[PDB]
Amino acid sequence: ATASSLNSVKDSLQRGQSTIDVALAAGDTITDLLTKMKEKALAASDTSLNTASFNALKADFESLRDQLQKAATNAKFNGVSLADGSTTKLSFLANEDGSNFTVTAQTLS
Amino acid sequence: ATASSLNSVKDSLQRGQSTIDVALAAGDTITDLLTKMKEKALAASDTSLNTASFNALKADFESLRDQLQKAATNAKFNGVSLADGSTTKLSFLANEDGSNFTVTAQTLSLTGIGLTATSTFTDAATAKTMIATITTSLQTATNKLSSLGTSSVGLDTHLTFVGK
Amino acid sequence: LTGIGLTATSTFTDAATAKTMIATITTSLQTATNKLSSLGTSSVGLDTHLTFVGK
Amino acid sequence: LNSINTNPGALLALQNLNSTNTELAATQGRINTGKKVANAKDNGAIWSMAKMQS
Amino acid sequence: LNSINTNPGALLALQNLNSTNTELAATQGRINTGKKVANAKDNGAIWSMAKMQS
Amino acid sequence: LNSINTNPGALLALQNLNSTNTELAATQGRINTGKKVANAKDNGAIWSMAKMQS
Amino acid sequence: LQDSLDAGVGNLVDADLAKESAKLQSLQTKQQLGVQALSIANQTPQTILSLF
Amino acid sequence: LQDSLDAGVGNLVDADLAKESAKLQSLQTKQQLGVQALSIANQTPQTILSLF
Amino acid sequence: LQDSLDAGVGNLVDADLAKESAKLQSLQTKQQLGVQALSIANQTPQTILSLF
Repeated sequence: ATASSLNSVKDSLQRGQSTIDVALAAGDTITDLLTKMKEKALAASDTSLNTASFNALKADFESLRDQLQKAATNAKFNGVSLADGSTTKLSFLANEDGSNFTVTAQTLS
Repeated sequence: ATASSLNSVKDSLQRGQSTIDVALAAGDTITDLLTKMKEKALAASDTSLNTASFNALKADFESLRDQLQKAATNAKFNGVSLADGSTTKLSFLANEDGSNFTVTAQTLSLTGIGLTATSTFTDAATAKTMIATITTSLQTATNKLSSLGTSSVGLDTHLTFVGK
Repeated sequence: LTGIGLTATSTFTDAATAKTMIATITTSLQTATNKLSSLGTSSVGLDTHLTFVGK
Repeated sequence: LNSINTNPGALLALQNLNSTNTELAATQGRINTGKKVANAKDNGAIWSMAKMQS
Repeated sequence: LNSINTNPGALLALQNLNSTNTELAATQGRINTGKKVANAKDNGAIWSMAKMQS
Repeated sequence: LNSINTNPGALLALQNLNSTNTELAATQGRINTGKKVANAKDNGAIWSMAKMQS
Repeated sequence: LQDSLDAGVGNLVDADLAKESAKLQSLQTKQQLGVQALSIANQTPQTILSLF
Repeated sequence: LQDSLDAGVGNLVDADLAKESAKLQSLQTKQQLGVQALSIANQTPQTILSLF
Repeated sequence: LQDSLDAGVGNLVDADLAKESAKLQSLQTKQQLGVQALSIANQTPQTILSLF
């Protein structure tokens, strides 16, 4: 019965790995949007720009911010997520007795 | 079923980026059209010109604005457009539950860049006033194309994430 | 279809009607799948009872 | 792992090949145009600045 | 060392080529002008003394 | 010697290829710079000497 | 002033092709390496056939 | 404009052959395993003759 | 400075592929050896039929 019960722990660990892969796929985009937002704000700090260039940099900054919030909202795997902030943690099976392998959520919103 | 449903999201995303490509290809011509009209207004600002050159530059401006309105109205793909102003926006699929990826339409027609179909210049002072409004139309047109390009890059990023 | 939540004339006639129909088709697939799971459990119980009757 | 139906590893290699392919596409675009900001998709703000200056 | 993503040696060779190109540009500029102090960027103090004497 | 887990000979050949690549990089630097003492890493004493000379 | 404006537009948009050629050759190598890796990943499942 | 329409029809229609090669090879391996499984299923009855 | 930072990133993450080629060939050999060892371990029990 123990050897048969272990299959659920195996399936739960594989499910958690797939969820973390989804969260990493969303973070790969969030990091790039943050880098381009740093680029836009850093170029916007320059005082030699005319007003139209500053307005264009501000528009690009706000557009990347909205896209970052979108990419943060799209990160979930079958209704659960470790990046959108919907939950503090998921408790994954670790042994047949019901012990859990906790994985703390990392909000990317 | 949730995995098989994503192919519709992907092909809708591809149709959306194709419409963005068509609108950008039309805007590439509309910008040069606005630039040449700016040069014609600056050339018509002279008080030293004889009347004949003034009517000549005015005829170039007429043909130029007519070509701009035509290139703006020809920008459409699969019966829909983001440059002619026929619709405020178009949505494309972004998730299997029916969530949309909104892409605001950015009108490039004459009325959408602050120009009227009748707008011209009759004397030197009217061309001198026309200079600034043509510059403002070029500025707003470039801002609209910049927004369209940022929406296109976001569309591509969402397509890659949907594939993952 | 009557047990799946669908009518014989069920159909979307508009884009918003299709968007509303998406959740209906999802709920129908879910209830049909639960019904098939119940059938499979009943069949496994039938096989178990047959083996016990043979014993 | 030992699945006759699906293998994750070929899918991962396919994503990596698609990534290097899109990088080669950006390379071919910068080569055949000669500009790092050829159009609004590359960077809209600097493109608008360059258009106004042009 | 045996990386396929980045090669430092090409970067160093390109830096050396840019330095050679800059020296050649300065040489052609002071050839076409005929002056080793053609402007205030060349040397502002000598340019100031020369302009006042002129 | 007869091992699937590791092979020393491939490691030695890679070391020799790396030495050849380093020599080729040093030759590229001497060719594109035109100087056998182009920087302080090349030889610090003669480099500082030529620096004060220049 | 027109020459300075054109020089500034060129500083804004123009790419450094001398940097770019090395990137081209390295991506051309990485492409073949990716094709080979995908081919090996395709070859992997068939080894299970020997057990039957 | 015609170039853009041709590219868009290509996006709507064209397949990604690099995934089709993997689909093909895995399906061949499954076909051979299924033929062997069919042979085993055909050989399952054979034990009945040993009973007599 | 940008060239130095890019060279530092390349030193920090890039793989040394020349070792990876030998590693790849050795693992391709080990995989076939493992399938053969698994097949032998599979066939080993069946000898019990000879005593009956």
